This record gives sequence, C-alpha cells and structure tokens, in this order.
Amino acid sequence: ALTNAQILAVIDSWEETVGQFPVITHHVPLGGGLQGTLHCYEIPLAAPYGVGFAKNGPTRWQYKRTINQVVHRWGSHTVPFLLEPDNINGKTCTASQLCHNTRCHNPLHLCWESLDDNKGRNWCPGPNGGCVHAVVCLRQGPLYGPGATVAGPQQRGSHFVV
Amino acid sequence: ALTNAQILAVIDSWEETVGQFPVITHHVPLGGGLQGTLHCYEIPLAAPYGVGFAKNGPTRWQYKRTINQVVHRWGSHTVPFLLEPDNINGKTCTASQLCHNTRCHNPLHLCWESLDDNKGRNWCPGPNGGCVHAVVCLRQGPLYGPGATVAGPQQRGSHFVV
DNA sequence: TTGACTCTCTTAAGAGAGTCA
DNA sequence: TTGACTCTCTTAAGAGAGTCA
Ligand SMILES: [Mg+2]
Ligand SMILES: [Mg+2]
Ligand SMILES: [Zn+2]
Ligand SMILES: [Zn+2]
Ligand SMILES: [Zn+2]
Ligand SMILES: [Zn+2]
Repeated sequence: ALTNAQILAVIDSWEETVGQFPVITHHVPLGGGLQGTLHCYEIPLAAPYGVGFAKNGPTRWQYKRTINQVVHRWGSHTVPFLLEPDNINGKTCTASQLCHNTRCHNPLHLCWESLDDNKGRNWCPGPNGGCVHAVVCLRQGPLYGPGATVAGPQQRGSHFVV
Repeated sequence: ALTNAQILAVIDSWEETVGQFPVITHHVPLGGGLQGTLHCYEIPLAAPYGVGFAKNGPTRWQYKRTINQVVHRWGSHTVPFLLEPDNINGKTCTASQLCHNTRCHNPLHLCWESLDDNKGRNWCPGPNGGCVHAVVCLRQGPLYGPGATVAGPQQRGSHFVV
C-alpha cells in the first residue's frame, strides 16, 4: 500500500515522538563481572502515551497513522523495521528487545529476528561474558545464571543408564 | 497416590515400564567442539505405548494409575519428581528434558525446575562449552548459535543514544 | 484523523481433564 | 481397571483487529 517514501515518513514521526519519552538511565550487567549503562526511552505507564500510541495489552502497544483516509497500524516496537524483510528461514521476524525493558522503545535497543532468537537472549552471558550473537547483545540476559533446580536426574532402581 | 509408600509405588512401576521402552543412542554436541553419547528410552510413536501410558497430544503423554479404586494421572515426565516441592520461589516446577528429545522418558535425562530455567537450556553452550547450570546440562542446547538477525539496532535521525 | 479501550492470536517449552469401549 | 482418543490451559517473549465519539 504505502510507498517506501511514505514508510520513511512513518518511521521519522515514530522516532520523533518516542524521542520525547522520559529517558531513564539503567545500570546493567554486561557479563564477565562488568557493569554498563543503558538509556531507555520509556513509554508512559498510562494514557496518554504520545501521539499515535495506544495500549492494547498489559505490556503491548500499537502505533497508528492515517494516510489518505486509510488507517494503518503496527506493533509499537516494529516501526523501525518497516523496510526490512519480515521473515527469515521461514520464521516471522519479531522486535527483539535488547534492553529487556518492555516499555522502552529506543530503536537502538531493538533488533529484528525470529522469536526463538529473540527469547534466547534472556539467557545470554552478555557482550562481556561470551555472547556469540552476530548482532551482539547490549547486556547480560536477566535469566542467565546457575538456575534454581529443585531436583536433578535420578532413579530409584537400576533400570537406566545415561 | 497420597501416602509415601504409594508414591514410591507409582514411581517404581513407572520406571519399570519406561525401562522397557526401546533404547536409542543419540550423538550430541557437548560444546567446545566435543561430542558425547546419550541413551534415550523413547516411548513408541503409536499405541500401545506401555502399561499406564496414553497420548493426550502430538508430543504429550500422561501416566495413569488406579489406587484404591480412584484414578490418578500425571504428566508422563513428572512421575520421577512426585516427592519434590511442586514449586520454587512461587514458580511451578516442570519436567525439564536435558536431552531435548520429548519422546524420551529416561529419568536420567530429566530435572525438576522452573519453566524459565527449562526453556533457557535450549540456548546453553553445553557441559563443555561453558554451561553454568547448577544441575549441569547433558548437551549443548539445539538453539545455541550466532542466530540469524535480519536487522540490528538503528535510527534514522539523531534523537537516540544507546 | 485520533485517543483510549476491548478482545483474541502465535510459539514452543510444559500441563489438566473428559469421552468412550 | 486399563487403553485410546479428544479438547483446552499456562507462561513469557511477541502480534492483529474492532468499537465509538
Ligand atoms: Mg526479548
Ligand atoms: Mg526443555
Ligand atoms: Zn531500552
Ligand atoms: Zn548474546
Ligand atoms: Zn533422552
Ligand atoms: Zn547448561
């Protein structure tokens, strides 16, 4: 529908509005015991959120723009990638939040990849702890670590061998 | 079912039956460019699956036992952990399959942990690649890798900073 | 053309429970 | 009692679309 020039305008207006969001400084683990800093542009907790934004879920938002009387809407974190392929290896591309802070809409904190790749970053050791992602992580995953396993592999008899 | 003796009975009969499932060898990446061998006891693809087992989904099964005329039924992979706490830090404990082979029911390939710890193993580098899970992984997660990102963080203008 | 809500869907790791014979 | 199916739910990363003034 929209021309590439029109999509650019949509991206530009998106950046301009998100850019005025409260910018919050966050200190985060980078892995290897190092500490870093991230600056998230956070969408408000309740309405109003900003021109073109509306909440469709607890931590889900959409961006709306009307062009030539026809309404267009996109996931709030997807706008930055409107000109990129929308799938790879037969998998749908998703906005992968590098800062692991949902309300953040800083485009420098997002990448475009499959859901499996997206999820995996929750456990990455970080850019300074051994991250191997081609598009490097910005910080260590919130869920990385020893874990909290209640019980490990076990058997009562001798019917099994590893 | 309810008493200690009864639960141990459920576990013992479960191991007995599963102990007769065909044993299939699988060679897997351990990380660090090394490779290992696992022995999975795989439940059949079609009925009959074995005494007490029934398929409730493509890759989901349930174990069923009648104790004192009352029918009890659990998730096929949960039986080994019947005596363990069913939650940790307020999170439901789940049968975490270390061998990443759903049909396998070898208790030596299972642990009891949060769904989050469970999922995270898909991206673990492995026992020889830097795994830090308290209850060590048996192999490198199938999803570990550089990923396939279509587009990284980017901005059109100059309103943002990392 | 817009803002503020509403509701249901996707994935892939995991589950509970009913209908028949 | 035991076997073989059927249908829906949970979680936490992510989505599309309708109503109304
Ligand atoms: Mg993410
Ligand atoms: Mg698993
Ligand atoms: Zn951020
Ligand atoms: Zn990473
Ligand atoms: Zn196995
Ligand atoms: Zn591990």
